[PDB]
Amino acid sequence: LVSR
Amino acid sequence: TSALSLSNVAGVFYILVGGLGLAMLVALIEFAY
Repeated sequence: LVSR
Repeated sequence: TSALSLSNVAGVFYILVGGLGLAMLVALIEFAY
């Protein structure tokens, strides 16, 4: 969720 | 040692989920800007  | 000690770790599970909420909170300001 944080990366993409 | 009859006790399985299952409630306490559910407590640290609650603080883990809290930490995930804060993590998402930082994730929002990180994806916004």
